[PDB]
Amino acid sequence: VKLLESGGGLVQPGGSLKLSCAASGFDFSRYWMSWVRQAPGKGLEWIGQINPHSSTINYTPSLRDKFIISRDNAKNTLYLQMTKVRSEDTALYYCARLLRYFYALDYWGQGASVTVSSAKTTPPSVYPLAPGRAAAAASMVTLGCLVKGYFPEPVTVTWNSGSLAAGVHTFPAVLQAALYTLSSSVTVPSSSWPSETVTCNVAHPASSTKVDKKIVPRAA
Amino acid sequence: VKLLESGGGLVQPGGSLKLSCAASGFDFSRYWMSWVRQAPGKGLEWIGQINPHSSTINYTPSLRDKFIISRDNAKNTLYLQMTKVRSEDTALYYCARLLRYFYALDYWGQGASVTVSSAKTTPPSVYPLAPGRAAAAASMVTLGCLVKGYFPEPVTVTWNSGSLAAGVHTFPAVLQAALYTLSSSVTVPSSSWPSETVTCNVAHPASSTKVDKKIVPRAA
Amino acid sequence: RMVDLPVIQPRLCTHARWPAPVYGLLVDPSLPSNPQWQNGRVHVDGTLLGTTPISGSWVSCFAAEAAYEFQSGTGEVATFTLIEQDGSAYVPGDRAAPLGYPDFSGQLEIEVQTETTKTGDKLKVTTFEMILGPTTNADQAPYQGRVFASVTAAASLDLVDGRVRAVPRSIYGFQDTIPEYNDGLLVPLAPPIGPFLPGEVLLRFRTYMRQIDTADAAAEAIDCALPQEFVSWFASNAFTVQSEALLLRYRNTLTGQLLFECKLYNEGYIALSYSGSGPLTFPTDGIFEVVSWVPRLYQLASVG
Amino acid sequence: RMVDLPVIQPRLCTHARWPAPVYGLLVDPSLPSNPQWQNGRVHVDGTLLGTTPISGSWVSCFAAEAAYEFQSGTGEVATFTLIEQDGSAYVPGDRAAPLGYPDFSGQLEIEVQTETTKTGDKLKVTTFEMILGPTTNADQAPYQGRVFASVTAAASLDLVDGRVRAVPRSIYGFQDTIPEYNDGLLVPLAPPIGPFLPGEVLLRFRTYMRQIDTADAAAEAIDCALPQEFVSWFASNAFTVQSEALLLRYRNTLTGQLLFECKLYNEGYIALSYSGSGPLTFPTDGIFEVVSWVPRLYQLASVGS
Amino acid sequence: QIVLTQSPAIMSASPGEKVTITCSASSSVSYMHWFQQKPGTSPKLWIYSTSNLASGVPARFSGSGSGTSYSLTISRMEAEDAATYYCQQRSSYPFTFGGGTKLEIKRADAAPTVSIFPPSSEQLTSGGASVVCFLNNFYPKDINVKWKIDGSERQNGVLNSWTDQDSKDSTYSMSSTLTLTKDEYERHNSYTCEATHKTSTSPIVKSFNR
Amino acid sequence: QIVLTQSPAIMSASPGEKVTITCSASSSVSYMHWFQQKPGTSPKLWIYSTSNLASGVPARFSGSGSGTSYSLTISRMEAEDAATYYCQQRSSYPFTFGGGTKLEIKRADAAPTVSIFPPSSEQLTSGGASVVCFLNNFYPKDINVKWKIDGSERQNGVLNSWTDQDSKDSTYSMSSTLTLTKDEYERHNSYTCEATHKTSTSPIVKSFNR
Repeated sequence: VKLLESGGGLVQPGGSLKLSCAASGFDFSRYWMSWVRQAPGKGLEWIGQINPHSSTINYTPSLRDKFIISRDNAKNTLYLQMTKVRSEDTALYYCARLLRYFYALDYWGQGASVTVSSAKTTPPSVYPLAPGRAAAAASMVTLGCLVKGYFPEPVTVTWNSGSLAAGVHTFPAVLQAALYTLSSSVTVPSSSWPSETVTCNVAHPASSTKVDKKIVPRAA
Repeated sequence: VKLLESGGGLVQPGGSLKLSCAASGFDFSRYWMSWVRQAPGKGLEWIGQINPHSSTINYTPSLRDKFIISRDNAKNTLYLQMTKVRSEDTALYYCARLLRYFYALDYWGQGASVTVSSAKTTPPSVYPLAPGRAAAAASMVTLGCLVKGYFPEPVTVTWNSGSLAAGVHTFPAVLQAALYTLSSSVTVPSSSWPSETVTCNVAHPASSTKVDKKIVPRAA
Repeated sequence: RMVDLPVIQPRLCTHARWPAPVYGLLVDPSLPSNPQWQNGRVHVDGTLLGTTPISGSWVSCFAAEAAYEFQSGTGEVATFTLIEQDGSAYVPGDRAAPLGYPDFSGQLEIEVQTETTKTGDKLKVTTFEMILGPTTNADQAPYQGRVFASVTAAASLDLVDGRVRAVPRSIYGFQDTIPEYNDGLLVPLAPPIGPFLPGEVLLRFRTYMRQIDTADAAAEAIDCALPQEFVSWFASNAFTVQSEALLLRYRNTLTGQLLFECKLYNEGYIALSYSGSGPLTFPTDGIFEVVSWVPRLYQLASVG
Repeated sequence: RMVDLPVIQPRLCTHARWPAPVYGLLVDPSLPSNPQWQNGRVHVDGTLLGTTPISGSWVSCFAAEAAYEFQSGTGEVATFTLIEQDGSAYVPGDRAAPLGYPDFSGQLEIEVQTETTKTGDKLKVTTFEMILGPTTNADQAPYQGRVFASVTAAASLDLVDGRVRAVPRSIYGFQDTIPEYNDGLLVPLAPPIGPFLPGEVLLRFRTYMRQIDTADAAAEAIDCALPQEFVSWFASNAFTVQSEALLLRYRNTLTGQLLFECKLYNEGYIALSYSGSGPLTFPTDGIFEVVSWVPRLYQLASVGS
Repeated sequence: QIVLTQSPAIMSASPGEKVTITCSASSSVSYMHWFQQKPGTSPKLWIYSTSNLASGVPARFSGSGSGTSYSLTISRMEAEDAATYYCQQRSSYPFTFGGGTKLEIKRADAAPTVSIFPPSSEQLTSGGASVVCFLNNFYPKDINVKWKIDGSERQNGVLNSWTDQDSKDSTYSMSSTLTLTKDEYERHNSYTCEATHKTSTSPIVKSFNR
Repeated sequence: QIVLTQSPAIMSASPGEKVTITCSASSSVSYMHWFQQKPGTSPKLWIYSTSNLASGVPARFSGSGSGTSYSLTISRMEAEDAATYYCQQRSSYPFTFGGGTKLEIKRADAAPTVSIFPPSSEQLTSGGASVVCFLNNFYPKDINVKWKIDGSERQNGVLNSWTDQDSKDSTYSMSSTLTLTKDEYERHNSYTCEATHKTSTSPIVKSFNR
């Protein structure tokens, strides 16, 4: 009763892509299937539905001519095909195991992330957060790691490699026409720094750049 | 009871193309359909067949994973889809209106010419056929027009624009890894040349180069 | 030696013109009063007017031989040559069809398979579609033994052939009126249902077909004159009538009350008397009872 | 007052366990000779044993009410609820099923539509598929009034519900042996078919079903004890017997010759004598004829090979 | 082609209370469904046919309504009932989901802890003014932060990034920065990021002039 | 996976004669079909189920055979029976077409009319030796043409292009040329193209030494 996807990545406007939603743990040659998408932010959206025999296939009225749904009972998989993809059609794509009498899309997969792009991936230009504090009364210190100028999502940032949860904050990314940015925050008492220093772990999977920031309080 | 095709042209190795066989004059939503191909030279070859409901679709065992057949009853057309096209798969493509009890592919379309290519089209470097005759007894003269170095097929060569059939010969083209060549021949009596000269009409549709050769007997 | 009727609730009987059980029971002074049906007809003597078969399964089913051709022209069609369903050949006679042949104008949707002969055979099925109504686009004429059934937007490239057996499954644009039995000529038919005294309404056993339309369904009601048990009872017993009529009484069995007084005439129907306008039904748990022969002109008892 | 049979050629009769007319007629010693059939049974007295219905169209067709749920299976199996075809509800009793219910294991393929009541209604049809043989984890139980039918990998997304009707259309892996009527417990059934005298091999009217298999069809032979016209005849006449047998003569129709002598016992079957090794068929255009009563053991005029 | 409307878009409450959520209709329908998507997770079926409970839901919830207006109500809220809820109709047409509403915890307010980080040596040699301004653990969402550029409002190059309500403390956070080169970093030596919230008319400030 | 073989590949005859064409089988089959493709035209159904005639064929043709060997025969040939004929089997498997055979007119032989065209001013300034050699109206197909390069055989840069049997005169043609630069065009001043045919042991020549 477990699904999966593949094919998520990068495409250019006008391109084409083949998402492959695989299934396991049930009679995949007996149930209808469907696809629905969620743009980052806005609510859900229906794509269509395909029966087992491929006999009838229902698409939403708009954007029919850009999507081709099909399946394969032998290899036990499902294929979605995008043609002449535009820029507005980036989102998450889910494949649901629709049900017979009460329609009731019940079991959903994991998620296929599809994003149109022009520039190729670049590694982040990581920087530390130099604590510019002064004659103040902040006993503790809440500081971290700035990770700016990378592409594309996602990143894994942590400290001491997933072994510290003493008030860590990771702020989701955001783009302005160029690349991605994200910050990092963590609370630490004055007794634990700069006595036992802390490490900013940054992980870029696609470019496979796997670097660290071992920060020190600046003297200016 | 008349068909047609579209989509014939040029593609590069690994590319993809969508042939559109349209129909007219009968209930297109009731009959099976099929596609068969003829490489230049060798005999016919079966591709597959598709029923009206798209329920079942039979492909030849080989080259299944490269062809996607489908149709549309509303717009009343048929689509063939080639993916990851190779170099060996250039031919003519026909769409037949297969029949029910005795299988009997009966009504065929016109023809879709599909050719893989690398270089882009170029106009012919047309030349005349200078009659290099001498102290001989040839009363008549059989001469013409050499059309070499063009791409791709076809060409329309004639004389006086389709108004002369006094023994004209047009020899089909042939390539050697670069471009196309063809000759021209026509019989003319000594009383009709160089008295009433004759014109080599050459017509390249794709490049739309539409030129003439008005030949004269050389003096060397 | 005196006539008797089957002690069976009318809600527990097969039908005559379409193989599905009986649901309703009603008189009607509005509908065409003079039907000319040709299925479910029988003399209380015990002979079989019209094309009435004996079984129930033999209704609206024809056997034939299947053979195609491609000149038409109207689509991929088929030509059947009727033969009697038992196996014996068919030679034209007085009845206007083989035994058990549909007699309602419309457009059926038959299901056809291979006539079985012995164990281990191979069978194939299709789903044709046949017009019966007064539409002389194709030369529809069973009298000679020739019908033209089309093929639907089916599957199964491999069609069927040989000796087949057709059983109906649908209807479309139903219309209760005899088809074109011959191509426009005449044929020896069963006479109409007449005559009737002033203030007369037949009794009709009503069933429910399934009338296909554009991507939906809807039931449509077709009548008859007698359920199939009466046919297969009379046609076997072969009593001897006395005069002209035979008076009955619709008698409930839970209590023993009375519901009307219907005259079983001699030519195979059950008249009543009812002076209203709209259609009025009855319950379907009664049991008929033979009482006594009478004359035809016997005055009735007005029900309401 | 004297008993009698219909004057009807057996090739012109309905059947008892599958709605399709009779084709053959044959005796057989090889096959199992102790069938415990239910459909198509009747006392020449006039009662109705087993689940034998009255009409012809009431054979292996159950009404029900539909309702679904999504917890297990999975299938998207439906869940019916048996009621009697007429419309009145059904409470358990002596018979092991509602009227007119299949009595042969295997895997049916029903066709279900919406019960009709008046014109202009709206209908929906589907095609389920159930199991009747001894199969677990989907415990089948008509006696209580509860069946479990799967759904086929086909047209869907607007199933049926409400009041349905289930005519059969096919078979798979046929196996002539009574299903599991209750979940394994006992139910009040009809007795075996017997007993029999050295030199006894029941007479079997035989029709042909349609047996689905891997992408092909194949006819299949199924039997009964009497055609359905006999049931509709006896159950309506209610004669009165004398001892146990009733000797007949299967008379041809054109010539007038003879083809066997068959001891129509009182408990509803037509025995015979035949001491061969293989099967044996008979023509199917003759007529039956009452001749006399007798005792049980009235010696036989063996018509062999 | 039916379009639905969910109202209100965002609304909160505190445990033990009863809340209602309405998903209206632009035309006559006959059924609705409800889904629950906690952040970073595929949605899940919650309530089908307007009145039934899915596989594995606590019996607190409640679905009702009929005609052209349906609504979902809890009896008593909880800390595990914070996620976006979507209404879908399987009535007649190409299916449609609602706009979707949110439902989160209500906690007594708090005050930010403003931080500052002027450009570091890495950021100095980068070539631009990469200044940031943190906050932390306050309530509720409604809050503004203004970089007081020597007492002026620079509404250019403002890149903000909120967070979501935690589960351990159920209060928000924030962050921001400024995309800018040294063109003004040389002009002056003082900046600010003025945090203004409902907490009071007094904005909490951390002004650096290093 | 059945493969078929058509025999013979190419064969001709003269009107009034009877010809036969066999399409054998590599395995047991049960039916065959026949198609007729005149050059520059989509094929057409001719004979289906091994024994029947299509819509609009003259009744000359004849289909027969059974088992694993079928054949097509005409009674009397004609001038409208010149085209490639294909056999297809709709028996059991992915369908297959035969190799296909040809059938053309037989005419009493003739002799070529050799021509020559040395490079023209256009072809001279082109930069290579664009020499050609025509023929015309001879019979039958079997013929060779050799450029006698001062009495030698140059089998390099030979580009040939036959034609098909005409309908007005039912005799063939030919053509050719030579892809070559001036590297040898300057070496000598004489060339040839020796036409050798069945007509006689004497090859007809047109040798130019301009």
